[PDB]
Amino acid sequence: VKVPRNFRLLEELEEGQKGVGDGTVSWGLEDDEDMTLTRWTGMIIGPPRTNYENRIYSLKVECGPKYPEAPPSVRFVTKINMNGINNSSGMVDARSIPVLAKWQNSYSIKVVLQELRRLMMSKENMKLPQPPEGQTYNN
Repeated sequence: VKVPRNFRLLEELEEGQKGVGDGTVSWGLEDDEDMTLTRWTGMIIGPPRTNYENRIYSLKVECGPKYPEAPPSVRFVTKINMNGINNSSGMVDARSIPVLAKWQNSYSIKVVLQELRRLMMSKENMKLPQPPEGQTYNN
């Protein structure tokens, strides 16, 4: 087993339970059963003063075998119009997101979500028209 990886992910799991950060993003395991700690769920409170306000975004984050040496994969479950996000799958294009494009082994799920929230408030995204609330790329 990958001790460094396993250890790091447990640290993140614990930080997600103590609400590290400003409380506007959260994360945890998707099924709390898989001890592989591969599939996580992310959450971002839409930033006030943007067209994302009053909405909560659900995302899926995957931390592969090479994590955290390699970046995790990310995708919105909640439909969103934002630079870097595919309009049919919700998949986040890593090269469109700095922390993913230039990933560093010191980053984390927390950092990815915090960066996504910052980008949400950025001039290029904050006034983008959004689809009807509650929509998801599935179900």
